[PDB]
Amino acid sequence: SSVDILVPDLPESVADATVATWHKKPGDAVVRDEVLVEIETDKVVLEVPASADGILDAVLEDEGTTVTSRQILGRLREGN
Repeated sequence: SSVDILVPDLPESVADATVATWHKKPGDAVVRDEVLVEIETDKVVLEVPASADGILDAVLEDEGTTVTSRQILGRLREGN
């Protein structure tokens, strides 16, 4: 159980992108509103709002990693 967050904000272009910068500390713990990282889809930076936990445990896209509209920023923590 982790923040399985990706970039499903595919608007109208798939020229790759970049995780400008997350907003979750190492193993944080949000509640009803987690981090909202900021990627780069060519002028359109989407976000990544989890919904709880957010404990940064596995960020496979640590700010800068290359990603697009469908890849995965990484997984953190979760429950349920």
